[PDB]
Amino acid sequence: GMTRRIAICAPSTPFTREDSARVIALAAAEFPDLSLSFHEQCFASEGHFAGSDALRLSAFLECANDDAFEAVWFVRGGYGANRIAEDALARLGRAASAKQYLGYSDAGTLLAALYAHRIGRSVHAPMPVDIRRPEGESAVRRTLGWLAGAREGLEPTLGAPAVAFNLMTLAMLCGTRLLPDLSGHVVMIEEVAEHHYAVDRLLFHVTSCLADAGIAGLRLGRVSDVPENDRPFGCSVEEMARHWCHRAGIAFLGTADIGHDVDNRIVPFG
Amino acid sequence: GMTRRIAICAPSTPFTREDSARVIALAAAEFPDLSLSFHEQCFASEGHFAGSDALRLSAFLECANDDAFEAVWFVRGGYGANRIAEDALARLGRAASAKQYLGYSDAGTLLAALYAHRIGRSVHAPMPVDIRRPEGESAVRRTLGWLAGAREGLEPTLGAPAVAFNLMTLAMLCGTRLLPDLSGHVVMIEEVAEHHYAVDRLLFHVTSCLADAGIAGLRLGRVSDVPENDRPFGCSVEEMARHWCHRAGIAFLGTADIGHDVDNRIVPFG
Repeated sequence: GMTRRIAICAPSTPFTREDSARVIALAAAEFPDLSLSFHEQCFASEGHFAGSDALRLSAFLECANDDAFEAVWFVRGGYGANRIAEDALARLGRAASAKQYLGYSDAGTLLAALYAHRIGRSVHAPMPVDIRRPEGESAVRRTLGWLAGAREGLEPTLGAPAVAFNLMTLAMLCGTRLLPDLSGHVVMIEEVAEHHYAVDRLLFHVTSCLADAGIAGLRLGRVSDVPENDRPFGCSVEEMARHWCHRAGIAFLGTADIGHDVDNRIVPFG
Repeated sequence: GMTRRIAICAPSTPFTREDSARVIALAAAEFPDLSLSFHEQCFASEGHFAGSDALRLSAFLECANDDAFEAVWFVRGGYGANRIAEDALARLGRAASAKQYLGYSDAGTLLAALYAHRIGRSVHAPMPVDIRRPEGESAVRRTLGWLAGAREGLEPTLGAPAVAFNLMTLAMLCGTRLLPDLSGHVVMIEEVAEHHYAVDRLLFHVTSCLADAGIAGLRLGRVSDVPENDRPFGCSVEEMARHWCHRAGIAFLGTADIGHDVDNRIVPFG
């Protein structure tokens, strides 16, 4: 019976109304104490982005600073949250520390920035856009269950503090003021739609950058939708990760149950 | 009269013998005092790479360490030099410092590494692979002329020390021990075959990483072969560069006559 209100916004790329209706219906049926509020800005489009940087920033702060909501759930995680994150940090109020923030992929930019300042709770979790996947209700109900108080969706190695990032997003965040101090943390990674040489390039960069950071180690989640018409790279993605972790002196801790897929598990930062 | 001997190797991706014959033929007709030697490794093939990491590294060192050559010219610049650059450094002999090293794109990895350690001279310049372009002789002829002693191929703003990098290569090198101290340098960038959102991501990362480096400023070269079927991004590459430079307090100095094209000018590092 205890109710909970969740705000949804589009820090980068846009959603559609019919798909939000689907998410609302699922929650109504399966999590009747949750209440979802999709900000109108979820549905704005200027092409790539869900409105201008000013509009995306504005909608995020409206959600984040409204104490009517216990969570902000990022609707979609295409490129672009880096254009609001720094400005957002300067304008977050007290309400914003009493919230949790949930999503994955580029939205990880916001997860990182909030965690770097200990604002609320940052949580890697499936997003409303996952409703579009085959069996995507399974992903969306994982996050809704989490918001309703269930813990079954936690990534099973959890129980060393953890962060989870999309590999490209982490590479972008390295060397910036948006990355938290990852010393003593397990860093879990996943990737989608990148060539094997691009995954190698990213691993080289991220492992090089984190070599001196004192992390607990790296876990490799799922690397998927790899283009299929390339010449053989010469080794597997796990071989690449182990190779670069060895060179950097970073412990390879094994795998993680995260990815751009409906089985993506929940990882609260820290 | 005086003969100048140039060794050519393939630090990442391979070349073909027919195309190498075309380069030699052009040099024979126009620069009779140049002597080109293509290492056999240029034509090795292990899927993506011009042979194994060990083979590529051995051929690079054979060229660099050989007294018979005044220069090492990188044959092509697809991904992979990062897998030989660090290991090469500890094995470079006395002769390696008496040479020029010339290439662009991924070969910039080696240009960076050698320049970071003041080994010889690093030069951004057209590569033998440019012969495959329409009017490709004009690119290759620029480098040959430079090797023969001409200076007309110099990028027209040169006369502050400069570097020139592929943007993705530079982004990859940020935070790694391979990047030179770029304090007081003009940094020229170019890019090929990246989405507009990808160029934005790279520019955010590079400017964020160089913000505290005290660079003299950035120059924007050509960004080309951009995917045509994306949604409107919302600003031009010049607007992206100016935006991120302003955020980082980096001087936007103007344009540079560099790019993945036959008009690509020569930029000696320093």
